[PDB]
Amino acid sequence: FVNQHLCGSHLVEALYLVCGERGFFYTPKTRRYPGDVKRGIVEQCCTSICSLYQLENYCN
Repeated sequence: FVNQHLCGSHLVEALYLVCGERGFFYTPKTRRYPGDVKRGIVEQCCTSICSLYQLENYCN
């Protein structure tokens, strides 16, 4: 039984496994340019373990 922070390659793998259905758009705030080597969502789980309930909210 292990529980690493949802980040890096594991985070993307976790999103597809947690969302299950393949019809979710996963559209975030975008903030004009959604790049510039930054995300915010990853940092939140990188520093602390994110709860399953919050991941479900992002997967609308």
